Amino acid sequence: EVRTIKVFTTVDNINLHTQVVDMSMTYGQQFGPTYLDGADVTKIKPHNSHEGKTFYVLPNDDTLRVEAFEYYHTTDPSFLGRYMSALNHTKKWKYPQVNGLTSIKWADNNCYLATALLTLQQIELKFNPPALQDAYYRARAGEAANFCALILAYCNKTVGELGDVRETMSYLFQHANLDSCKRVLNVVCKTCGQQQTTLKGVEAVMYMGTLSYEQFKKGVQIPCTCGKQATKYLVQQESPFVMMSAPPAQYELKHGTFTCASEYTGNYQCGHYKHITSKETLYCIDGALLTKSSEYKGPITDVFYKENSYTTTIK
Ligand SMILES: [Zn+2]
Repeated sequence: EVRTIKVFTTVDNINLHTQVVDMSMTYGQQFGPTYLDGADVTKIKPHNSHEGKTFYVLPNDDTLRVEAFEYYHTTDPSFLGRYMSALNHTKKWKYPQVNGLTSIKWADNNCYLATALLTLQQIELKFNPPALQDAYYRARAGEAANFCALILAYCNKTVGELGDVRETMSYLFQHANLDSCKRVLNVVCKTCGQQQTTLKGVEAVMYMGTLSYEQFKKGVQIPCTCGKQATKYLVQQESPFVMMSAPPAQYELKHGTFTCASEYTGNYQCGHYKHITSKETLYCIDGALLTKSSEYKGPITDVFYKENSYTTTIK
């Protein structure tokens, strides 16, 4: 018009698209929903200080659609808006270093995110979407705002919502390279005989029902269709870690027998997670808080163990 500035739009913050905007019009009148480092500027008109800056927009043509899928590995139409909305909050959280790991100072029911982030830094895992690769690298260095906002977006959780650690890891593992992970199980009924099953990928590293990896190797009792109880035991395992999960229950963690774990106090509606890690002693990381002990007992819901290759001796 009488008057313009130059700005750049983007969906990945790497590839930029030159634009000239009229300063008498809102960004939304010109681009649609528009964001400046997480802040929604759809209803704002351009300012002088905006010249030369980068704005996120939604994918609304073939070029941006391809750029967004290549970077994020999703075509959910609401993804970028949910990422930007979370980022406006996570960029204000604090990310203290606790016993050498990036944690999160408690805010907005984010305890489940803190213990997931602490867990990731203790297990061997590589992400596939460039967005997660780039953000996780930054989080390890201590600037985890983009990583947490992406976790929230991928998991369809909003800031303030209470999440579940097992479900959060399941979403993150879907976006990780676990192709070389393999699990063989055997289920034995005294009436119906035995049945072997093989699992791959995410399903090879996650089990729901018991926290103890040793008990899983000895055998755990599960329902059979004939009405009896059958025994399920681990036959073979190829993976760099395993995750055992169960509904929260009093459980004793022994120094040196596990990598890390999550503890949950509360009920179906509200609660609080803490993280326990086994190093030179047992450390309990609770957001920005840190305590130590030689023994630990509490309502544990997930335990992670190191692994490489295991073969049963059970015949
Ligand atoms: Zn049976």
